[PDB]
Amino acid sequence: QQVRQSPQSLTVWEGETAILNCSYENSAFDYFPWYQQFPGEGPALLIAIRSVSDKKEDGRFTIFFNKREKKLSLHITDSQPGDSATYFCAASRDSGQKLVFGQGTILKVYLHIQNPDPAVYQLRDSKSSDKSVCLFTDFDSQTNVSQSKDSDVYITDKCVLDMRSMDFKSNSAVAWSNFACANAFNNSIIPEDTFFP
Amino acid sequence: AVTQSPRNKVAVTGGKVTLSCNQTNNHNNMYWYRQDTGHGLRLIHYSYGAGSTEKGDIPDGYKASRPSQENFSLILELATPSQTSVYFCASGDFWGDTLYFGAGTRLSVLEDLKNVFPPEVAVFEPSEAEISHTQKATLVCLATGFYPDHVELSWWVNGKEVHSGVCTDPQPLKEQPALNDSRYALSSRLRVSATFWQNPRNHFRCQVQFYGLSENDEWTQDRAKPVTQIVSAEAWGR
Repeated sequence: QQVRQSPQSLTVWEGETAILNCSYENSAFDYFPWYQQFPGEGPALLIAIRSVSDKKEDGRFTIFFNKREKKLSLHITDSQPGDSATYFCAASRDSGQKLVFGQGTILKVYLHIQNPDPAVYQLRDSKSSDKSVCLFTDFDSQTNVSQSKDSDVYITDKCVLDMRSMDFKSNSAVAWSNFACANAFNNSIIPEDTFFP
Repeated sequence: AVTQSPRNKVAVTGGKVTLSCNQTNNHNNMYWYRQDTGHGLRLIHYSYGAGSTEKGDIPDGYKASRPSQENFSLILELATPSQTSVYFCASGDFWGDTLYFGAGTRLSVLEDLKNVFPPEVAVFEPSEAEISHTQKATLVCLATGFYPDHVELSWWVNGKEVHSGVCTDPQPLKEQPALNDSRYALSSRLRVSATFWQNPRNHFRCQVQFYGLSENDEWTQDRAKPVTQIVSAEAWGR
């Protein structure tokens, strides 16, 4: 296809410089915009360079352009959690009017957990106490919660929440079935100091 | 501004589907893109002004119309499951450096329509151990057995919608990952202080906004109609 991007997904720790790559084939593109898309929204123009220039800086966001190698690059300095979005490299022959997009790069910026306290709690249903769920929480962002090694058992991906009344962020993942919570997250790695009440 | 309509739509195969997009920006150029995984954004049709349209990179299956400067319509006269996607409209000026997109349109072109289901919602109460260890209370909402994945989940504490202390999954998971005919599941987490949960006056409800059939769609099934609806589950402090 016309505009290629890499990688398909990129994960970075907060404060780190994230680098997104893009390459095109047509030599008649006179303008290269980068569009940012947050979940649930439409894409919005982030930063853009035209073929006559070799670079452009705009507060943490920088485009490097190599007209010879047909290569483009987006540099995001001290990446922040709010920078987690999908990034599209785009090309235009009409100064930004008729865009061909890349496949897009998905960027995830990991939070540093102040005081990790990994524990697996279990929660009963408010309506029918015969149902329950397992909750992995207060773990550091470094760990990976891989999916189930079977059906009948489901495991959500991790997510971070922010109690703004305090000053506190925490990761969390949920499992359910029909089992026990002790063997719920076996397929993933858990810190040996994980609390099992 | 750029508004699209509808924002969500369920269609049977062979049905006619029109997606309209109206623009305030007084721009001459208007566009209709679609977004799919591993393809990014792809141009379907565009327009340089009223009364004129042009074919994009993937025009096959679609027809467009620019009857007004403000309006640009994408027409699916014979809907096919291949046209299941998220459609974005956009407007731009002459040789403009930016394109102004709409919020998007979630379109599901089904065949049978008998696979459409609203979600069942359950809220699960904070564990005593968590409240006794970390001094905080995590409520977990769980929406299951719904199709298509056109939903919006939110938390409501004491009649007011909250965002702080909330995290939902980035995307629903498949209950039976084998079938693409499968229905989905979605979870969310609300986290508050142990004192707050201990308050019997406070009540918390997880609300999912399911987007399904319109009422003037033909329903031949026994079960209740899978229309667009709010499904809730609530828990009271103990």
